[PDB]
Amino acid sequence: SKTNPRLSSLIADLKSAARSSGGAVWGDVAERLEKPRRTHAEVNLGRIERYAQEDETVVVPGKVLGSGVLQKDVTVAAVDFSGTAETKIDQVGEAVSLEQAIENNPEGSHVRVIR
Amino acid sequence: MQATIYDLDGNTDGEVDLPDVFETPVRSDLIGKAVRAAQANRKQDYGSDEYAGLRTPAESFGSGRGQAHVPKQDGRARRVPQAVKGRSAHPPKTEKDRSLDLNDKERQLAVRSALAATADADLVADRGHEFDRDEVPVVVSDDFEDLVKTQEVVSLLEALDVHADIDRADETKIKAGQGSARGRKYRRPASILFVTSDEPSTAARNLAGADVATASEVNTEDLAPGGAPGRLTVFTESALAEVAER
Amino acid sequence: SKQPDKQRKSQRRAPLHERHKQVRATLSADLREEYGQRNVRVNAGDTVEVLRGDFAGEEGEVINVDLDKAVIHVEDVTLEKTDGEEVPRPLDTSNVRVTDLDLEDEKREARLESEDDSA
Amino acid sequence: TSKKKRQRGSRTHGGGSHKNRRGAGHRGGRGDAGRDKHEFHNHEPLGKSGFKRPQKVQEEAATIDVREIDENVTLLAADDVAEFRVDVRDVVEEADDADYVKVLGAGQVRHELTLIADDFSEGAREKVEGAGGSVELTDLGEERQ
RNA sequence: UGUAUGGCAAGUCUAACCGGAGUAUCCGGGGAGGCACAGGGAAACCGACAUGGCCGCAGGGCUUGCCCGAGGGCCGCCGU
RNA sequence: UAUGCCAGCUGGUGGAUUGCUCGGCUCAGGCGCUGAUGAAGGACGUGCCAAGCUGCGAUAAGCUGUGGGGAGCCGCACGGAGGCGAAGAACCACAGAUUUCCGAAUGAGAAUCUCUAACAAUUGCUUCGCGCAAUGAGGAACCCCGAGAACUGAAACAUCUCAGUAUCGGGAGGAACAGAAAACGCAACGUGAUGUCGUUAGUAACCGCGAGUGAACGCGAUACAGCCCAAACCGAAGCCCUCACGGGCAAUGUGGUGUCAGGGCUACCUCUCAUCAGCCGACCGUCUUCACGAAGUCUCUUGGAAUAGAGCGUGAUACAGGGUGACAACCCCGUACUGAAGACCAGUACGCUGUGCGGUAGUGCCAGAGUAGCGGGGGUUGGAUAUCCCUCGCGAAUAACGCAGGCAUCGACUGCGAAGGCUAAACACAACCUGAGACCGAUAGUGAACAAGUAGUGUGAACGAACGCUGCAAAGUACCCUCAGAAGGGAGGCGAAAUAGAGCAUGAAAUCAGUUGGCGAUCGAGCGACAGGGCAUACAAGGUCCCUUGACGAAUGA
Ligand SMILES: [Cl-]
Ligand SMILES: [Cl-]
Ligand SMILES: [Cl-]
Ligand SMILES: [Mg+2]
Ligand SMILES: [Mg+2]
Ligand SMILES: [Mg+2]
Ligand SMILES: [Mg+2]
Ligand SMILES: [Mg+2]
Ligand SMILES: [Mg+2]
Ligand SMILES: [Mg+2]
Ligand SMILES: [Mg+2]
Ligand SMILES: [Mg+2]
Ligand SMILES: [Mg+2]
Ligand SMILES: [Mg+2]
Ligand SMILES: [Mg+2]
Ligand code: NA
Ligand code: NA
Ligand code: NA
Ligand code: NA
Ligand code: NA
Ligand code: NA
Ligand code: NA
Ligand code: NA
Ligand code: NA
Ligand code: NA
Ligand code: NA
Ligand code: NA
Ligand code: NA
Ligand code: NA
Ligand code: NA
Ligand code: NA
Ligand code: NA
Ligand code: NA
Ligand SMILES: [Sr+2]
Ligand SMILES: [Sr+2]
Ligand SMILES: [Sr+2]
Ligand SMILES: [Sr+2]
Ligand SMILES: [Sr+2]
Ligand SMILES: [Sr+2]
Ligand SMILES: [Sr+2]
Ligand SMILES: [Sr+2]
Ligand SMILES: [Sr+2]
Ligand SMILES: [Sr+2]
Ligand SMILES: [Sr+2]
Ligand SMILES: [Sr+2]
Ligand SMILES: [Sr+2]
Ligand SMILES: [Sr+2]
Ligand SMILES: [Sr+2]
Ligand SMILES: [Sr+2]
Ligand SMILES: [Sr+2]
Repeated sequence: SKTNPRLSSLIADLKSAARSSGGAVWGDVAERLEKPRRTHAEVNLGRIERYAQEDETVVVPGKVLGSGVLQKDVTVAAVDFSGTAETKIDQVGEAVSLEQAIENNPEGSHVRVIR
Repeated sequence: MQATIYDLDGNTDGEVDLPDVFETPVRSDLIGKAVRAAQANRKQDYGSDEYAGLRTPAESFGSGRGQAHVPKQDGRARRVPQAVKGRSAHPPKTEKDRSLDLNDKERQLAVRSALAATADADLVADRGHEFDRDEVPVVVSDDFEDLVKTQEVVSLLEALDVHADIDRADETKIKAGQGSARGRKYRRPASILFVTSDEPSTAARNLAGADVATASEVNTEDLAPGGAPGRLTVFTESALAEVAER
Repeated sequence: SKQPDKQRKSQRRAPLHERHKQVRATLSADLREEYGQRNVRVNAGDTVEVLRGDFAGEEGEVINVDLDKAVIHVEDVTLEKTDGEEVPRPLDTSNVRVTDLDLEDEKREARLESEDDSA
Repeated sequence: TSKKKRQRGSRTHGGGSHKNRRGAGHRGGRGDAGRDKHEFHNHEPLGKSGFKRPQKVQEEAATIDVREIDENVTLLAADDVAEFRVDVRDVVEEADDADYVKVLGAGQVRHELTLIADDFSEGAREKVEGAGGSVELTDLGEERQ
């Protein structure tokens, strides 16, 4: 069982949205977060640049890291970003927390899951 | 945000910006991990004599006299763990590493998180402290560092409606168990932490349950005694500022 | 030492001259003011008032002071044996207060009056 | 509660028959005993293989792929900005305690680069030149011959 | 060598030790060195896919069977 | 119902349990040699009465001085008799006196005694006389030099491993050892005495190439320090003893010079602040010890006793810890603050005296031999051709020479001068002092909280226990009756309590006496589980249960 109270809440919130609203990703992300940390996503920028597209929120069920180049003007949602990841993302787009994405888009629409 | 400074009389005297660290998300689990480390690291190595119970030429007679094969010397059993006066099978060992490591980033984060927990009146009250106030931590001017009498710090605290916490810690508990026989007969509640900048308040230190510290080295323990976040604290104008880059 | 065993040990094994401090009693208000001291080593001439035992409230002259056992015999503070003979009931000086001093000793009176030292 | 903590009362503590956990026989010998007999399985075969050159006659090169350089050109603002020009020797970490700096050619080169290093692979050149770049071999690099 | 939790992340951690101090705790400093960031070959020596194709789970999209499809699967190709 | 079964009750027995800690265990800081000026250890003595322990030594639990200390005292150990102390005792610090016998044990011998002036024995100096000196033995481990197993591991076993371990011989110090390159060899335009710590690294290397074994250079730190001879050239210019006189040593060389920034010699420039010898001589810090040191012992209630409850009040640079009739910052010792002394740092650092650093040119004047090196045989090591060492044999050069750089030879290149010597600091241990603890808490923890290395066992080497707790205060039980009675018993006295009465807090189980309930001398044995009856039951902590009838009414079902 998780020990971080924040991660614990984030999951509770991801669920509350998946159930209340029509979002099916939030519950999908919640299920992956409840799983062991070793299975969580560690994604560098080179992968977001390859499979993401504009006007489609990138959802990472884990943490985003700073290796590689990101040129696309995309919105990335994650549990956490490395200091460099957040920096590189904001230069050409917008790094957002999962907690924010759930509020702005409780229906979890137009979103691409990346790992 | 902003913190209201108070003169030695208990009246407002302007206000400064509460540093960003006090906005650090409270992480009790990390704070608890840090305090467990600090506490474990000051524990002393111990263990029974490596030769206790082995100082005997005792020997087993073996089969033949209707007795168990237990080593004996002068008719009395010895050495073995099951024998009275025998060795301890698996006793405490001096060689044992009783310390705990903690990544600097993890510990530095616990300090900041603990610092932040100070700026939450509900947390502070949840932790157990007694006081009638809204703004917290209690910010005071640098002239506090020039106080000499403890009795004077009392008046200032009564003026700040924060002295009730000292009445809380003014009750020594006589612990249950043999710790008593080792000099640990008493214990008391942790009250107010006074963070200064130049030197720890000699004037406030004797106050019941009080702990004095300095901005450059105030740690997770004094910030959150026992690993419990949100301690009723009082910073100094300069301490409050110096604590921002920790 | 903060350790209890060592504390008790040093008190129970202190040499004779160090045992003097084990037979000290608090001074009355007038005496504290007169000599600038809170307490003093009870002497066999001093008058004392019992503040704590079953004899609390009683006044009397100190008949004896034992440094070895660190206790004192105060006049009339006694117990009746089975044969009827009244014998002294030793008292801890911390349960007693000095009301009058015996200043026949030039040295004692000197220490009491000097500001830099105590008695 | 841990596994160890639940053992009191089990008698055997998970060892099976109480005749099991005795000495080294239960292990088939001490340490690597029987590595060529009863416990030969999953052991590297017996034998000598090859030779080693003396430690002080061995050369250790500090290497970097073009991909690493190319991906940090903008971030490398503290270096030359020609029509970029970078002396690899100043980029590679642990370049001092190495005999020479070699640029390897893994990945892409999306910029025009002028790289200076002690050595280059065939791939490193082809990629750098084929992207409107050039490769300048150091004086130390004048070993190739 | 696994696993669970936590920190940081193309990096990560300091060791001895040094300064401070509330003096075995603790705050700051210390990256020596380790592991990771390329591999193959006894050695000499050489040196790689920031993605080219197909399938497709979860998820998303649409005008509700049709699209996009991370991960995964099958191939290509690349270094030695 | 006899003998008896089960449970309980009263009282025993026993000593668990709970509480308590004068002892342990472990960590940390400091400090660290003793002895022929007879140690350490042991024996025997020594007190008014004295068996044990402690102390002391025929001046015998002590004698003297100075300082502190203080009205008390005469050790552990609270008795009786007595004595000492204001002529300042006790007690504490420093210094001194005394200090039996054996003991390295030294005049000779001996189970602690004896026989007739003694450094015994071995040495150095020497007035050649024991005249002046040295050695010996001890110490908790640490340290240095030698000798050197086996069980064991390899699933057998021989090389290997255990291990240069255990153990043995010799020896020093407060630390030892090492140490100013015939070094290193990230090969360099580089580093620069030595230990040690971290790392390099389980890397290189070894190995029935099995199991296993296992560095270094370097790097980051700690602490830093560098010098003296032999000889060349001088040639008595010298040293030791003695107050002196005088004696001894010394041409087989004392003394000057000099030591790879080579030096000497010759000729020169300039200069010294290097080095070496010697004088003076700490601050600070640290460990320990000491002085001083704030504030309630106020009310009521309970109690045998307030440190408790409630009420009122105070200090705090002091709310560490202890004591005190129950939980105490303010009753007593202490604690914070400030100050003092001793010890260690250290005869060190700084300062001073003296000396004189250095450079150019010329000069084949000097520069450590069974050595460097080779071979035979062994040990040792990671050392492999390339570790270190022993043994037998052989055996060089002379700086224009020589050694090293992990196979040999020759050449080049780079480094460096062996076969003479000294050297502070940083590091090990824990006897000794002090401090500390998520350690144990009397079958634990030391073998040892107690008479503990005690009692006791063994010819001896050696082996080796168990035993902690009256009470606030001894108030430790007067008087009387009984009795063979200082026993025991009865009655009685003390105390909150004697079921606190002496191995005396608490007082479990096994178990014993008496006794209550149930069963019981015609009856069958895993001792019970589940049902249901008899009999038994003070309160409390459980309050339900029975019968008529009625409602509901599954499967089943007349
Ligand atoms: Cl990735
Ligand atoms: Cl190799
Ligand atoms: Cl070097
Ligand atoms: Mg034991
Ligand atoms: Mg208990
Ligand atoms: Mg006075
Ligand atoms: Mg003799
Ligand atoms: Mg074997
Ligand atoms: Mg084999
Ligand atoms: Mg070996
Ligand atoms: Mg080497
Ligand atoms: Mg000379
Ligand atoms: Mg060997
Ligand atoms: Mg014992
Ligand atoms: Mg009893
Ligand atoms: Na023994
Ligand atoms: Na038996
Ligand atoms: Na340890
Ligand atoms: Na078993
Ligand atoms: Na280097
Ligand atoms: Na590094
Ligand atoms: Na010492
Ligand atoms: Na005696
Ligand atoms: Na003596
Ligand atoms: Na002699
Ligand atoms: Na002679
Ligand atoms: Na075997
Ligand atoms: Na065998
Ligand atoms: Na072998
Ligand atoms: Na008292
Ligand atoms: Na030989
Ligand atoms: Na060399
Ligand atoms: Na006992
Ligand atoms: Sr037999
Ligand atoms: Sr005494
Ligand atoms: Sr006594
Ligand atoms: Sr098992
Ligand atoms: Sr065994
Ligand atoms: Sr085989
Ligand atoms: Sr490095
Ligand atoms: Sr770090
Ligand atoms: Sr793929
Ligand atoms: Sr040096
Ligand atoms: Sr020489
Ligand atoms: Sr060679
Ligand atoms: Sr016992
Ligand atoms: Sr025998
Ligand atoms: Sr009676
Ligand atoms: Sr019958
Ligand atoms: Sr029916």
